[PDB]
Amino acid sequence: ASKVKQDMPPPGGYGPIDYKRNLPRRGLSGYSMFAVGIGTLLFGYWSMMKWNRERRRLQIEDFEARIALMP
Amino acid sequence: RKTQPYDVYDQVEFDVPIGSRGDCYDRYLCRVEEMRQSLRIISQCLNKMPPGEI
Repeated sequence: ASKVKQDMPPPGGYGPIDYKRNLPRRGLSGYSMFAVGIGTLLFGYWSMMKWNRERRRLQIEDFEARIALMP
Repeated sequence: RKTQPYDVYDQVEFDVPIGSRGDCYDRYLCRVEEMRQSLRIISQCLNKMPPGEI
């Protein structure tokens, strides 16, 4: 006596279902990456230049200590 | 499903992925796009389910 009941889609329809490819760009330019790399290299070069010059001075100092102690 | 449709395949819209190099990579791409088209067909089937006997 009751209404026919069955598994049916809701009145209207269903919400849209996405299927298309979605790969966002999500990246920097090539120039920016290359510039960051070159700047990092230059900073490291300058720091290591100072450090190695100081190390050469220290090495000369201890070599002179040896020279003084040798006789 | 397009040239010789069966059941209600002539009542749903989808695209057929086509390759061009005939290699493994193109077949991979075709299978992925076929998954997407199957999702599209599933949406159409979900919205078009009729009542009646089984």
